[PDB]
Amino acid sequence: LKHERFQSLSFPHTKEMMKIFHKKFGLHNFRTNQLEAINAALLGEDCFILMPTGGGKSLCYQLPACVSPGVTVVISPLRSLIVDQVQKLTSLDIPATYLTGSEATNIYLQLSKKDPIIKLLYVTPEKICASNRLISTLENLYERKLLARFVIDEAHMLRQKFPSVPVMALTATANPRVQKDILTQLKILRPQVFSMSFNRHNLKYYVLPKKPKKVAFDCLEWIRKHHPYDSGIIYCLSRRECDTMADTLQRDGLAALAYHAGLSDSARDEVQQKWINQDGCQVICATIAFGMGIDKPDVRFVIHASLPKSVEGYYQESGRAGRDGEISHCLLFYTYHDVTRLKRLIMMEKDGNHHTRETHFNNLYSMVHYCENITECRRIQLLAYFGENGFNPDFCKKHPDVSCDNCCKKVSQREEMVKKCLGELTEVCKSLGKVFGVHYFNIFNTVTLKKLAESLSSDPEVLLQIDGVTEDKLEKYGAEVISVLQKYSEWTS
Ligand SMILES: Nc1ncnc2c1ncn2[C@@H]1O[C@H](COP(=O)(O)OP(=O)(O)O)[C@@H](O)[C@H]1O
Ligand SMILES: [Ca+2]
Ligand SMILES: [Ca+2]
Ligand SMILES: [Mg+2]
Ligand SMILES: [Mg+2]
Ligand SMILES: [Zn+2]
Repeated sequence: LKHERFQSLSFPHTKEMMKIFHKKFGLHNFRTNQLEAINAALLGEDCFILMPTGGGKSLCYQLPACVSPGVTVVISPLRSLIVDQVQKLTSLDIPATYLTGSEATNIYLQLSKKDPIIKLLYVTPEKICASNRLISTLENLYERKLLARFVIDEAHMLRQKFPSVPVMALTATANPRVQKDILTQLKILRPQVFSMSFNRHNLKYYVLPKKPKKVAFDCLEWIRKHHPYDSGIIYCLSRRECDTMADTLQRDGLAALAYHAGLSDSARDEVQQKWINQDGCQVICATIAFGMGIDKPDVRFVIHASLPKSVEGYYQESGRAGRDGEISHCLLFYTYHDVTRLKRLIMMEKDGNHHTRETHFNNLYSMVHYCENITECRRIQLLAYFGENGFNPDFCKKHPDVSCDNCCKKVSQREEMVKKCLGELTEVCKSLGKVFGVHYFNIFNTVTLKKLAESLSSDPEVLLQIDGVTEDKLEKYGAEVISVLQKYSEWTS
């Protein structure tokens, strides 16, 4: 009943909320739970949002941040999230900045002005639990009624100084024990809880037989056939496996780079920037901690070249594929020889007891159960592991384009022009990204670029009807994008 009122478009804030949604974000339709969480936030409620990767958590706090006077402070332990969101917001001409760790002094000075201007201020938990200058800046905003909200983006002491400021916590963790632990911490606030299925609608799950001395050649062949020009990740069990996987792909002309703790800080920074920008690196061959630290929205494939340690690890590692919502593939190469490799690592782990080993073995038991279960829908298997009941077993049958492997068991001239145009528009976004200091997908994302190419239009009134196209973006990037589209005028209709 409280949640049905959160579906209303008749609040005092609705007109401004919808104006900013359409004109500043360039959007047209809300996704599951977005309108409800946004309305609860603008009504002053504390919120807890449980939403999988790709669901659209960012808009849940960024759109209320734009509507409200003053500053929304966003706490996040993920540096990749902070950099991505500040680039995204800056590209949209939404004032935003971060404090993670002289440049801080300029931010504190701007926040103290009559008009702080900054709408979203991103900070790390370490920065907000140590910087006394940040605390007094927040005190100054609070006294002028310009401290709008505290957000924790990926929620996996401060309420005493600012008790009237609402809190919004968001998480993509499917672990129900972690979800309940976060809710326990927020319980005194009596937050509105918005939950939904953790099913990743756009991911295709596969489990393939692994040849222990030939998996690199199978990766190379699959990538050339399905995603020759798209980014991907190959997760490996060890640093040496990363290096041999990258070596093998490099010897065959595929731009692959190993990404792990063995690299120097200089080499890590170079591999990260080449892969994020599609600049001389198509695939990163990574250990789990390293692959989970980079936030690219258009990862078209995640391949697990060896067995993951747990289903929770598998879901969260494969799950970062396709944050843009476009179809992506999640291939797990399975051999029981990798179970033995993992058991040896478990037995040799330093400071390990029968309990830590038992925990690791129990995690391995469930991962192998998924690999050996060749009948039940893989979407159902993943959600059953996390205790999510009520998932439609017919999902893969209803959407065969994203069917898991267990449920599985012509080009026109105008479309050729659409593909050529899309290629030129992506190249334009890469050159614009260098000029504006953002990654190409923060000039225009995958879906916006795909729809711009499909239109083949150079009319701003048509282009402004596409999701993600905004008047502020056409003022900054429009001459370049429209110059490309103009060349396709014979094919528009
Ligand atoms: N209502 C919407 N309509 C269209 N695109 C949207 C909408 N909400 C979010 N998006 C886009 O979907 C993508 C994924 O959103 P994001 O906030 O990164 O998801 P999450 O943080 O939940 O993984 C982004 O490119 C974002 O701009
Ligand atoms: Ca958004
Ligand atoms: Ca289920
Ligand atoms: Mg996010
Ligand atoms: Mg409350
Ligand atoms: Zn299925």
